Amino acid sequence: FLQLLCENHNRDLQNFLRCQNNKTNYNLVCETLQFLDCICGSTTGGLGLLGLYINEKNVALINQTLESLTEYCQGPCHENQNCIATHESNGIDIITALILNDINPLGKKRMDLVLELKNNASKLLLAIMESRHDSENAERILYNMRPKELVEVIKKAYMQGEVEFEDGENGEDGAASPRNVGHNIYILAHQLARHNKELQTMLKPGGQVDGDEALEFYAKHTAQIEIVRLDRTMEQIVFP
Amino acid sequence: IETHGRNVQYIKFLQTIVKIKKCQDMVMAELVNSGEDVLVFYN
Amino acid sequence: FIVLVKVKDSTEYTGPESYVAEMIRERNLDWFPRMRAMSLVSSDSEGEQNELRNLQEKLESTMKLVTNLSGQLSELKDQMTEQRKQKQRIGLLGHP
Amino acid sequence: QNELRNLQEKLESTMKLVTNLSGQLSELKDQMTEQRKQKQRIGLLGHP
Amino acid sequence: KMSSFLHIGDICSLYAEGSTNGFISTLGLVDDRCVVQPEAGDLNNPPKKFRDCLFKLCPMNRYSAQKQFWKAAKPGANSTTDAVLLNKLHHAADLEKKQNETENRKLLGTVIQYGNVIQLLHLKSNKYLTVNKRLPALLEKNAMRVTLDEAGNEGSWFYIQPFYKLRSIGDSVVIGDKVVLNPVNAGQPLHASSHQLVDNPGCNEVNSVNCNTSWKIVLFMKWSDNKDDILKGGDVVRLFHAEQEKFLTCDEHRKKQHVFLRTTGRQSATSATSSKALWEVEVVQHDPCRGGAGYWNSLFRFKHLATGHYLAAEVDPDYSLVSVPEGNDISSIFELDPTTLRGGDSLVPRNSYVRLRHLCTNTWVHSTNIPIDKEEEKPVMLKIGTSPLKEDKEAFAIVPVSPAEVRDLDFANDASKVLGSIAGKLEKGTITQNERRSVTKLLEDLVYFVTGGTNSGQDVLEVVFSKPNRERQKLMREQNILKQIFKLLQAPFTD
Amino acid sequence: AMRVTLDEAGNEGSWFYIQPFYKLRSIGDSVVIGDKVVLNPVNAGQPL
Amino acid sequence: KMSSFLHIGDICSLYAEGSTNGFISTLGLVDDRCVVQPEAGDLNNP
Ligand SMILES: Nc1ncnc2c1ncn2[C@@H]1O[C@H](CO)[C@H](O[C@H]2O[C@@H](CO)[C@H](OP(=O)(O)O)[C@H](OP(=O)(O)O)[C@@H]2O)[C@H]1OP(=O)(O)O
Repeated sequence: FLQLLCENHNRDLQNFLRCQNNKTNYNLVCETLQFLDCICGSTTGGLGLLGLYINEKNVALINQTLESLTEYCQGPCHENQNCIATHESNGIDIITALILNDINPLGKKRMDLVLELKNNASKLLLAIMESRHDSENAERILYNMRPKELVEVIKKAYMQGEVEFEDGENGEDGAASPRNVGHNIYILAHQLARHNKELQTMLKPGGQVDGDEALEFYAKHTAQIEIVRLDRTMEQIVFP
Repeated sequence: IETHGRNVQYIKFLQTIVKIKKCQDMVMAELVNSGEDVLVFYN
Repeated sequence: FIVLVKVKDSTEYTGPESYVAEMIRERNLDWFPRMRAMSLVSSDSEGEQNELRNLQEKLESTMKLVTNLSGQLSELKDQMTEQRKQKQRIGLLGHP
Repeated sequence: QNELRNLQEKLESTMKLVTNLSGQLSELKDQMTEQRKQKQRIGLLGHP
Repeated sequence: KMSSFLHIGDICSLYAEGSTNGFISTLGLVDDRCVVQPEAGDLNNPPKKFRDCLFKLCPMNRYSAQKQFWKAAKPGANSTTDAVLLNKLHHAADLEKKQNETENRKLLGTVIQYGNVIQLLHLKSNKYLTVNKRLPALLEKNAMRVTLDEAGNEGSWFYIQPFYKLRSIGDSVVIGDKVVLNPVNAGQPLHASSHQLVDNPGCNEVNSVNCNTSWKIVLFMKWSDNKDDILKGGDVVRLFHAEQEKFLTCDEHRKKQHVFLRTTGRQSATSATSSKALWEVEVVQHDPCRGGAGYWNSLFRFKHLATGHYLAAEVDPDYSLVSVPEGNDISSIFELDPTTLRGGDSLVPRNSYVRLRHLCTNTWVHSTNIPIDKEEEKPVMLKIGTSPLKEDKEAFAIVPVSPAEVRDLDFANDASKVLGSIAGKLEKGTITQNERRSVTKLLEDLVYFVTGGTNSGQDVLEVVFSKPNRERQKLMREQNILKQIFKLLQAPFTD
Repeated sequence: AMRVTLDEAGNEGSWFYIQPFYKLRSIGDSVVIGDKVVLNPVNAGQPL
Repeated sequence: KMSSFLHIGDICSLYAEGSTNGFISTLGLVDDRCVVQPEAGDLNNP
């Protein structure tokens, strides 16, 4: 509920809550949310495998807390990203851990939940990164994923293969194809690639080889839209 | 019983509320709270 | 240039040579003085390699810091000594 | 006939140098004298 | 001088105030709880030894990965994490410990204030602080055990709070605040329980229970002397000459602490550097360690570690060099001359050439080699006096002494002495029960601590390159390792 | 013993080793005014 | 006064120390080797 309340229009509502007055009323909750999420995953470094199993349905609230992370995520670049930047240097780890790994128990609705969490976390991170340009800020989240291109490539290949293997005939009820999740990850990586050169080198390598799922997925999308909103902006957008 | 959150009152009573090979395993855990220091005794 | 260069091992007379002596193999379309070289705009060697609004600001800061590293400390010490002496007079005033 | 980024930087340097040519020297001299005096008190403390 | 006490990592000490007014005293190195000694001297006058209250303002590092590392003993009971998973898992815990450091370094700078939660650690023993929540004290079970850890745990979690807490919360901590701490997780605040202890007339148990036990913030040295090169404080040196390549050695030869220097063997090689170079040099002010740090007009006493003996000199007449038990005379307070070069930058010298002036006789100190005794060639009795000439032959300098070795040796030597006492108990008759459970099996653990050189490789007969310490082995031979041999003889002989 | 000469022009026996008595003052540092400077000819060998 | 002795070309002198404690003394102008004179005064008093 708190996350839902906070999410109401950003800029003034978002910003106002996010910073406040009175030391954020003995609250500057975004850091708290990150800490809570860490406790829930209590990775404290590498997430203990299963913590997710322990979460049981309970991680979905933290998923909704991760959703409330994206609830304190959308658009308002400065306030949001002030917190985002702080978190990227500062905690970034829950998101990093999610990107880095899957869940030990083969969860029932859990596969979908995990995918949703990745997409969400991915969306939040992506939004923040894009707005920032914030190169070393993304370099720090890129310092979160030092595994880089190799890790991304492996994940993309695996997700796409799984999705093809069990293509689901459940239309527009959630694009949680393994490839769909991977596509979201690919978009984030490209957005990340605008920050970091080494990652870009890895990406160029991904683009040329004995073709692969990676080139096909980019083809399914290499947009780099670059629209500019309201006014006074020089913005660059991607979306699959 | 063993630590000074109480006194040295009966181990036998404690054992009675949990004194088969399972009993021996349980006894090892109980002894661990209550291990050494003449818990069984000085003999 | 291509005629004289063509002809030998390519290692000899290197720098531009063995630079470009590989560069024809991958044919990468970008050898030539497109616009950026042009000559000119020397600007007296860029004012002896001296920088922007910032360089002057940096000079001010350096000067200020070195100069500032001594005087206030001295002033405080002397101030304390003078103050110590008046207190002595005050003690005499309230002395018996 | 006043010059570039550089002329202003040069002015700063000249001012700094002339001003700087005196105060620290003075400070060091006084510091040494005060220090010399405490040592005297120290000598009295360890005097017999 | 705007305000003090702004940096975690301070060089300070502690003192008990109230019922029994003692100090933070680790009884030896192998024990587990400190004591409160009225054996110790005044609050205004610390004892002949005071090197035991060596705490430092530690940051609050984590322990959870280290806890889940130690969950590992429960996994020893049971496996499967197992193998690589288990390793990587505890390897990750180790990385997290590395990360604790890769926080503390950044952490230096913080103004230490009221109401904070900080950690501690010794230096002389270099052991940790952790109060148990389920393991009691020796006298009363209600009091909690305050432990000395090798690694440190969650009972390092304190509440820096003065006596009344009249000094309101948030401000910096005044040096002199009667700091009544409180364990976060364990509850029960610390107590100076006035109770007689084993081998201790004399000492009182440090423990944790609800009481009104006050303390004091007792400064020893500012944080800016954390520079390890900077020869400050009580740091220890070696009085090793360089043109002769001989250290200044003391010995109670004729039941008199003759201070001299041994005939130097080898030399084409460097010093064999025996343990008779135990010297700590400190400046003199009645409140200890006054301010200014210029080290120019600073005046110094000379202190030997293992003996309870400081260093003076008086006249010969047929000027002397023997060691003195006390620390209040002027004739022990000697002087220095830094490197004999043109230096106004000598605010803190470093590990280089020194000299001496006197104060009373007020002359230089020569080192002219005059052999004296016919007891033994390559002699053990020389003369070091105070003469107003100075030559190049006074090349005395300072060793930045390796800290770890000193600590190891000291604990071994003290253990051996008790070991000797333990041996005496067995000799009189039998011994008790828990002495076997405490210290008897701790024999080779002290040996395998620095490994003693007891196992190495194999090559031609001269030991050269690398496996365990020759210094350690000779030192092992050294703290009556001979005495230990006699003690061992007695155990089998008694059987 | 080797002849130490007084030349009008100067030659290769002007080649010295500025070294104190013991060389306790370790090599590299500036020369203290008062060092007991035991020189050594480079080419000629024999010290003074 | 930070440290002395920083410039080749110094205006100094020399003194012998040890067995015979003399000075660097050119016997006249036309000779070829210096002498060590105990004729010369003290090390503290030239
Ligand atoms: N700078 C020096 N100049 C000349 N001799 C030196 C020296 N520093 C020490 N020495 C002394 O001269 C002896 C050797 O020539 C002796 O060396 C002893 O040093 C011991 C170190 O503990 C070694 O014994 P190990 O522990 O068995 O290694 C070693 O023998 P080693 O070749 O096997 O190492 C030997 O015993 C050593 O002082 P000491 O007279 O020996 O006390």
